[PDB]
Amino acid sequence: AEVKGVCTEAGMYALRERRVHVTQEDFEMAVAKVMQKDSEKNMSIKKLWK
Amino acid sequence: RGSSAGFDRHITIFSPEGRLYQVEYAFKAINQGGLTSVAVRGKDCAVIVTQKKVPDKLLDSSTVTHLFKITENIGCVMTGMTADSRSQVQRARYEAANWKYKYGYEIPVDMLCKRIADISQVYTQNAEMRPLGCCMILIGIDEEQGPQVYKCDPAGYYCGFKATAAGVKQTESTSFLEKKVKKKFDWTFEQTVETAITCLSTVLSIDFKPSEIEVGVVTVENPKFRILTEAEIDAHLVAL
Amino acid sequence: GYDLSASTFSPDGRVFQVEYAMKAVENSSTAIGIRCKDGVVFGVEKLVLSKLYEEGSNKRLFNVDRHVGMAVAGLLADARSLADIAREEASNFRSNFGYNIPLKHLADRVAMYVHAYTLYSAVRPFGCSFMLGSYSVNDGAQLYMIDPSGVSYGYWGCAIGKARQAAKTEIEKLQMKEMTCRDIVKEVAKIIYIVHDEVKDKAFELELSWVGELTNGRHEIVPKDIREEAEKYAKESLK
Amino acid sequence: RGYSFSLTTFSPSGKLVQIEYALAAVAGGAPSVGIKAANGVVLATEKKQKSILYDERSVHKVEPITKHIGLVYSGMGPDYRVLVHRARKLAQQYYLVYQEPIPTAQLVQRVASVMQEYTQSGGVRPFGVSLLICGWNEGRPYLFQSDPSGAYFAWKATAMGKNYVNGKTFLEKRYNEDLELEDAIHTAILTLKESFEGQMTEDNIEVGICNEAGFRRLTPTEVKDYLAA
Amino acid sequence: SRRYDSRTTIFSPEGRLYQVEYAMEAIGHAGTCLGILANDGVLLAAERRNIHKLLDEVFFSEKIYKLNEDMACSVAGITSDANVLTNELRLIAQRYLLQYQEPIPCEQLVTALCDIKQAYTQFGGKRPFGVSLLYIGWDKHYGFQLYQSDPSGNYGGWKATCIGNNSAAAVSMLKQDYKEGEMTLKSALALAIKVLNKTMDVSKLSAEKVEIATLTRENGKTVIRVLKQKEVEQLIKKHEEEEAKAE
Amino acid sequence: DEEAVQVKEQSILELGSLLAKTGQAAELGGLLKYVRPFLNSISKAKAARLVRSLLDLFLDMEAATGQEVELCLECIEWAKSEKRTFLRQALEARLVSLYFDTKRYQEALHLGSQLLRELKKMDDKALLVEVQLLESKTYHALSNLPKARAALTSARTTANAIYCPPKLQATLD
Amino acid sequence: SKMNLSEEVDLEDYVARPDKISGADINSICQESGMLAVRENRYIVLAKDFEKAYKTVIKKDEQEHEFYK
Amino acid sequence: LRPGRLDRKIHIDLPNEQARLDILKIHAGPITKHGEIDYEAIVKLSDGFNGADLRNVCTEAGMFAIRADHDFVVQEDFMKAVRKVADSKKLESKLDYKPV
Repeated sequence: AEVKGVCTEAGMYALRERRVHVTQEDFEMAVAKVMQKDSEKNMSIKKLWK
Repeated sequence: RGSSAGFDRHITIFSPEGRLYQVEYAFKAINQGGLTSVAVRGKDCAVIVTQKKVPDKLLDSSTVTHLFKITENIGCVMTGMTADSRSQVQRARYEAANWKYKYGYEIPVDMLCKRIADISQVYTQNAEMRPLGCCMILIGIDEEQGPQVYKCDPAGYYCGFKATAAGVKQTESTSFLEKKVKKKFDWTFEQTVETAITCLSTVLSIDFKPSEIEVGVVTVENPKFRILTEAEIDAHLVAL
Repeated sequence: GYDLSASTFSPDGRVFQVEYAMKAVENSSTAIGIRCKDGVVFGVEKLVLSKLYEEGSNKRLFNVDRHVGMAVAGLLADARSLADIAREEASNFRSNFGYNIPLKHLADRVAMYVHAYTLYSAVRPFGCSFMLGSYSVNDGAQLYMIDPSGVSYGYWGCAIGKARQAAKTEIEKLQMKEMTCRDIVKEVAKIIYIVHDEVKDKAFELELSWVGELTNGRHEIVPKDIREEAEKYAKESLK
Repeated sequence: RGYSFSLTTFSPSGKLVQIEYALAAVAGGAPSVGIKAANGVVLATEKKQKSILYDERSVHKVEPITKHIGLVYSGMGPDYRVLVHRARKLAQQYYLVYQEPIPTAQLVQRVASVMQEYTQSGGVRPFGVSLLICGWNEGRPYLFQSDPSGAYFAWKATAMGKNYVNGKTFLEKRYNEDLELEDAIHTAILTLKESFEGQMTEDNIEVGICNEAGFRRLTPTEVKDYLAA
Repeated sequence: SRRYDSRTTIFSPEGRLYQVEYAMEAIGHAGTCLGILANDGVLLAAERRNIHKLLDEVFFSEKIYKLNEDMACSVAGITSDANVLTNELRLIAQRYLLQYQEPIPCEQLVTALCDIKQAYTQFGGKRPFGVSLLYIGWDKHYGFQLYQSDPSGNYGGWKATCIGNNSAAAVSMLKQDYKEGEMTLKSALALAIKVLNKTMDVSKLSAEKVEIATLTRENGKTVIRVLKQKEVEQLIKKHEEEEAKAE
Repeated sequence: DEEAVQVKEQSILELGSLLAKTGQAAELGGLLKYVRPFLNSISKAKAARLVRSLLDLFLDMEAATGQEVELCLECIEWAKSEKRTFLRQALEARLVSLYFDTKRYQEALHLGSQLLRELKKMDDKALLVEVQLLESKTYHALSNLPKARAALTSARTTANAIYCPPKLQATLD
Repeated sequence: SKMNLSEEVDLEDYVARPDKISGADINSICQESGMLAVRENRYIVLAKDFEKAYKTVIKKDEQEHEFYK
Repeated sequence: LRPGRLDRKIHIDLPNEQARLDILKIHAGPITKHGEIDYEAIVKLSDGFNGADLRNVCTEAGMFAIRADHDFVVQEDFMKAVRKVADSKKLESKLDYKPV
């Protein structure tokens, strides 16, 4: 699901850039955001367990 | 967070979350008396003040108290269960006497508090017995350390303080005193006796009379612990 | 399951077994102690379970030393064991420090002995409350009390037993400060009769005692004639 | 009399559960750190009192055992006091028999062996503390850890207590075997800082060192100077 | 108090000691241990679990223990109970030596320790020791030896064994590839490297996630050694080369 | 003479502060060359404080006296000799900043990139965003718009996982 | 921004505090501050008013007995 | 409990000594009384009570007064009332809950 989300996120960022194409820089930023939110969810679950 | 595994709430053993519930409840019993005390450290004087509740006119008011002398120089307040308080006071007196017998000089406050807290730690490790439900505060003059104010609790914590409160109203009094110590110095004269009385009066909202509190003092000029009488207490009460 | 041993606190910071033991002490009859200028006066209501017992069966006043008295209420086995322990403390004190035990010190030692029975699982709290009272030229008249929790507090007047509240409301009126044992005795009988309930219990015979300047500092059973006159005055007051 | 039966017992999965809970308590305490420099060994913990009314000098967490070996903890306080006392006693017994300062490896072994006894003995519960010991024996630094289970581990650099996993990641990033004492103590001060929740005043942290000169706590003025950087 | 008693020393309704069963269940997760008795040596091959870049190197070993001049043992289970048992074993050896001025034979020793353990699981109310032992030694009665112990107190001489994680698999190959009486020390070490490489499925022998011991007789006296890094890695390179040529 | 040493270090610190306030750059440099043998009379940690504070005070002003490059090179060499590393890293970062101020574009890159490598090897974040921002500014000076933008984006990312002081936030924006 | 908020108040102090506070609370602090102001019959807000507001809205959880840590 | 819906969380705890005196005075007003009535004594025997308990002290005081078949409340009936209602309190479980 993470690797499915990174695709849609990167496409949408490229769209905000106002282009027809996604870029490697855009993909990097999307994957950073998606993985950051994934780790945030994991640590939130851990805190809830705490 | 609040799991239970077996007898973790019946004997002093760890809970799944690394918690000793019996020690926690014991702390909860310190408030079963319904009393509070405060201690304040001055520049050349250390003071301990406490409530004194005469439930009715059949008790002998001279006997009900919570101030005791461990030595001639070190005096303490006891708060919480009364029988446990007496037991701990007896153990303290014996320990101080033994210190002077063995080592040839009177016992430092901090070291007495350490011995007593160690006793309580043994009480909170072994499971045959239960932790005592009382807390101490000690005061006296050190030779080269100035006035000392120290307290101990059921779990075994013996932190030394600049101004302290123990009892039902621990948090309100501690807040007030923290603010004062923030202001200039947390009282810097023998009229630190007024700050403690004010703290108790504000927290409990009482407007004390002469016959509803008992004080003890230690001065650098007069190291011997002294238990303020009713006339002196009334004088200080009028002062404010 | 928080009330099976004295080695466990309730979640709200209570030792229940002690509370139950102290509850037991409110099923036994009423005892009274009043301190005055001259000395102390104990008076106990002794219920007669059956007509077949002797007079003086299960006396509920004891002598722990030649100057000290002891009133009890609750389990009698615990009362007698604690009487033994107080006697032992007094004898040891005399043999060690060479003089009659000051009463406060005896109260402290006995109370510590009781309190030590309210910490462990291996033993159970005593089911008895008791009051010590002595008199000496130096220390004057004293009257103390120790409850199952092991708390010792001095008293100007107290009542340990079933009808403790009624007596307490009654003892508060004497102004005992400014009388002597001789009138305190009549008062004590008066109260013990005012508190007694004739609907529930059948009948009783008083046990009275004192220690004061009239005994040279000896605790001893109040003499027969004075006891009878006191009983008669109490009877009249209960018109 | 006293209970004569063990209170830690094996579970169906073969795990001594009470030890696990003691470890939980340790993981829920204050942070701690220790590094082994090439020419010294540094310990450092956090001593954030609860109000302005606590005397920072009233008690200390970094405590010595002899002139050349000392220890700090993270966990419960009273247990740490007991273990400090036992360690000092065992050190003095070793000195009395052998007339030589006790080596750190042996003192750790002995204190740990004392820690095992309470996992199996009757009517007792495990210590809720982990210690780190530092020594300078045989011209050589030593850093050990000891946990409630009675197990010890030699460490090149470690960090235990609350948020200890992230601390161990940090230290894994910042270890360099050729490190020097001042840099090591600086790196430690940082690691505590990685999670602290406030400003690290001179009166909210402790440190202790060991070298040829001897294990010795750092005075607060020294601490402020080092914290300068 | 009977309320809190655990009854760690009482029979179950089918005559099986449960605390013992759980104790043996703990061992099946600690490091694997291997025994191989050669015709000219004995060898212990356990796995180094303390695999972190921030641990320090200390002592001559981490799982192998000397007990006499002529005896050594390796442990699987709890580390602390391991230390307690090792100390008692050392004491037993020295007590025999003091009484007889002869090194303690190997079954002398193993049965003394197991007797302590058994007694411990018979009466007392404690938890049993969660440790299983492997030993190695030489004595003038039976030569090179390889014993094993369990939380129950039972032991056994093994020409090849495995106590600990993946014990079934290791003993399965050890049955498939053991030449009874036809093994040199070198061949036994190679067999150990192979079996362990199987068992430590996590990666391959890193020459650092392993411990090896050898007990030999040299110049009339026993010599105990723990293989260094260079020789271990060389052995592993030889093993991979042999397997490659084989394929 | 420990009290004398404390008095002397306090006096030098105060005098350096006063000179930096007055802008006596030549006097500041002479003073810095004066305390050079002082290393053997002060703690390594407080020698570090003193040298770093004095260098910052001198560099706070933009007086192009010309000793900035040589002073920084000498200070970095002293740090290397003293095995300071972290302070050595801060000094190198500031030196590359100065090299940027002193219209030196190509050369300052290689040392800056070496800093980025050494520092990725470790994981300092504030310094890393700083050096990445400076490298982006250098690429903007050389007009390498695409690489400059890439560096700026990387620095932005690095800043996201860390709280930014106000100065740093302003410079980033 | 809609306050009278004398220049004395330094909000950086209140924001700095390591206290996990939700946006709705951040509006009760600013509201209770003016509330106290009106109680004392002012139309300005002093540092003390704000301090009391923040101590009112953010009551800190029951301090774990310090024999942990 | 969010501070946009329930802005103020007012605590209303058990009366303190002076407050106890106030409530006792407020409830004991309309009674028909004889002799001195030292509310300090009741305030001292009424630890842990609440407003209802002191109202009940007054009600029970009058109940006792009628039980004697007088036409007034004297001090001793107040003392009996306070001690009684102190006896009944052993059933209530004293503890408080906070919004956390």
